[PDB]
Amino acid sequence: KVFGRCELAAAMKRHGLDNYRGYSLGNWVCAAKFESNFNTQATNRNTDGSTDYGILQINSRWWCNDGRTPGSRNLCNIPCSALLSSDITASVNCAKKIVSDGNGMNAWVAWRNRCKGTDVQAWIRGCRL
Ligand SMILES: [Cl-]
Ligand code: NA
Repeated sequence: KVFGRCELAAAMKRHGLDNYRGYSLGNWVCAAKFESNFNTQATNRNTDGSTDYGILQINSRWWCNDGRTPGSRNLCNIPCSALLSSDITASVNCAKKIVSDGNGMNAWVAWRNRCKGTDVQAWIRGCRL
C-alpha cells in the first residue's frame, strides 16, 4: 500500500508516535517519505548484504529475520515479511524499540540526512488537529 501523507500521519498518531521520546509526529512522517516513499511493501538491499523492509525500512541484521542475513538477531521477534503489510502495527512496535536503542532517530540514515535540522511540521501541515 502507498499511504497518503495524512493517512499515514493519522495512523502513526493512533499508535502513539507523536512526541515519542520527544520526536514530533512530523519527524516520523518525514522518515517514512524518504525511507520508503510511503509504501508498506518497500524492500532495498544494503551492501552488508542486509535488507531494509517496509515503511521505515527496518533492517534485517538486528531487527528482523529474513533467513539470508548472517548473524541476524531478530531483536522484534519477527519475520521481516510481516513488516510489508498494510497494518503498520508490527512496524511501529519494532520502531519504538529501535528508537529507544540509545542513538534515537539517527538509527535511520534518511532521517539524519534529510529530516534532521528541518522544520519537520511541513510534514503534517493540512492533517486533520
Ligand atoms: Cl533522542
Ligand atoms: Na535480525
